[PDB]
Amino acid sequence: QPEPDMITIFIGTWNMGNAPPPKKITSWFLSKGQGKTRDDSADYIPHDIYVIGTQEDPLSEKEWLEILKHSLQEITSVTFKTVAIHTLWNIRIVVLAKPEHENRISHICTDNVKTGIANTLGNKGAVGVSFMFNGTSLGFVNSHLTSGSEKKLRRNQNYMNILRFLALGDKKLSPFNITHRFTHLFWFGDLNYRVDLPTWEAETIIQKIKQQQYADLLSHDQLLTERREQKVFLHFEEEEITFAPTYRFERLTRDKYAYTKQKATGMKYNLPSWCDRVLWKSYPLVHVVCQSYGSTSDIMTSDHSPVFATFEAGVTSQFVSKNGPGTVDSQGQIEFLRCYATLKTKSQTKFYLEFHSSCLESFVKSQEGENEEGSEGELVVKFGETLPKLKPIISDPEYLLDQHILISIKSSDSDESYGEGCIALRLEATETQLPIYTPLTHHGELTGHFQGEIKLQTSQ
Ligand SMILES: COc1ccc(Br)cc1CNC(C)=O
Repeated sequence: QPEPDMITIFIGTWNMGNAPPPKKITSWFLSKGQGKTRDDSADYIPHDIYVIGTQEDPLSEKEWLEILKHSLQEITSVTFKTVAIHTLWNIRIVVLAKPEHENRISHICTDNVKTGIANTLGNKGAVGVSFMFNGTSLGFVNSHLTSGSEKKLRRNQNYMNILRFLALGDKKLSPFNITHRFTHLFWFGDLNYRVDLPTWEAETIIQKIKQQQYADLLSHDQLLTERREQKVFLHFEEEEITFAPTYRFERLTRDKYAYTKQKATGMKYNLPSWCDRVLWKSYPLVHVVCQSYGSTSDIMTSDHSPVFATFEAGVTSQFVSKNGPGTVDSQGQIEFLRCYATLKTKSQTKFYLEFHSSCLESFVKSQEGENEEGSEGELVVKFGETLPKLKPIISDPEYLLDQHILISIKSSDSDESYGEGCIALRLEATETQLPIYTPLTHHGELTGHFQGEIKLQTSQ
């Protein structure tokens, strides 16, 4: 029975509006409704992994597991195994997998982050799950961010708190937050970004939605504008939105947007918005293709419509050679030549690099680089040809060309990371000096760049 080199992943996000679901929710798991939908011919084909994020979920974990498992069994005739479930208040994540994957899955982690302080601590935050699927690390974040059209900055703050403090994945990757720990990271939920148009335009917006003309609304979507200005979700992807705004509907129909201010809304307008979103970030040159992104039309118990996204995702096998794991393979080496870090920092410490990768027995610390002044004010840290030669556990190019090296640049004075990035080993050539590049981030914000050349030796 061969190990897969691809799997499909279903991501669901649904703000349930503290109401039980209707008896049938299969349209959600089938990616049927509005937007980029799944072909009817695929309906019986199970996804490998289903990840369900809910917000304002009134159900017990047991109640929801029973509905989800029975839904998937009805669709697929497959009884799914529960990988993980984690709830913070009314924010929940469920991970289900086909039974054939039970022994491919390991290192399961769950965590949550509560956002805000005093007033603003009590119902918003995020839950997450990570695990290994054979040689591939998968991370999943369901976040319910701050509501309200005039709080996009708070939402951006909530995002940074979640990515700093959510403790998922390999704890040995100590300089790296969740935006660097996974082959594939899926971040979804009620992110609560709004269409930023005047309140007086509510009926105009509704008109536009009825005509399925979203262009003039998407050009005011706060998540798209904030992402374009690098204020939030830097280096994440989102599929094009081709479905109607998923909020705020009158319950028990989809015919009406309920946008007017009410005591129940704290006298706030809720203009139709794409509150409910799925984004991802995968390591460079790893296969990931969005195959659906849309909303259901027939699940009407909430003032939100469910959102689905599906993905093809490249995975690798758990590789064993004569040598590694448990030793190095002297026929492999990774050389970093003529490298330099360009940092935005104004500080004047020396810096060193750490190289982290599952292709190494353990992380490698470099010598300190040489600081120079860049022409436009910047710090340039030169490493020359001084960088340690990295000794991979396995030299087989079928393994090594699929790997990645995480890089942290750290202050010698404080040992704190000033920037984190990732370099793919999926090179055009071996035994050949080739350009490499990564942006560097810290707390998910751009702090600089790392570039130079690499020379990869494999056994072939
Ligand atoms: C090692 O642990 C697991 C491996 C595979 C699957 Br599938 C699920 C688990 C644990 N999850 C639960 C609910 O026991």
